[PDB]
Amino acid sequence: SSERIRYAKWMLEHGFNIIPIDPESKKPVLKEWQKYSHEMPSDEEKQRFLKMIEEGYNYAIPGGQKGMVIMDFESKEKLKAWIGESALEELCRKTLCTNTVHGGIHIYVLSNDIPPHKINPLFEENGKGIIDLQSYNSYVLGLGSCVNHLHCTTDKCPWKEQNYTTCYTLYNELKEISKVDLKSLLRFLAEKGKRLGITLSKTAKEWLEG
Ligand SMILES: [Mn+2]
Ligand SMILES: [Zn+2]
Ligand SMILES: [Zn+2]
Repeated sequence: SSERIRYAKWMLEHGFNIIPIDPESKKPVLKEWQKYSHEMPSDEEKQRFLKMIEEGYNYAIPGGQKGMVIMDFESKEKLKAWIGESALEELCRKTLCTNTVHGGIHIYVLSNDIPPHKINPLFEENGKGIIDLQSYNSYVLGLGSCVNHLHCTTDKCPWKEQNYTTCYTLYNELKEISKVDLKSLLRFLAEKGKRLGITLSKTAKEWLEG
């Protein structure tokens, strides 16, 4: 059928919880969706959630689940120039990467080490963050979800007020979310970025440096 339901079913298939997004509020159908970073949904909530998504609701994936966290980069092209095409391909070869509706890229990973606390932005370029880590108490829109930008009027908006719809798509190939040595990955981003003026944030270094 649609890619939206295929991928929603795919995340479930792999033991990850998803939550439908209300088309109007643009927020999860349930106020306390955070509980899904730690438990499933009953078989009479899952069914309900899948019908809504089939009907056309977008859906989100709570972070933190089974050590799963999403590295949320504001710009794919920026990341390509930062760590290089080879490194980006390598990463999106071992784990799941998706294109966001605003031109960014989500790299999903499994990490024993999850910042016990919220630490963002991880990296900054011009006193402005360029990547956030989505873990417990946050979520990302999943593959197949689409957003019409007609109602976006701020600056975080590339498609400000445009009658234009984009969707979360695969960077390249579908891959199971896999393990990565997170601190090592962040060390890598740091070494690649200092020559480009891309640096670790304050809290970020603190955590990293232990
Ligand atoms: Mn984001
Ligand atoms: Zn938009
Ligand atoms: Zn599989």
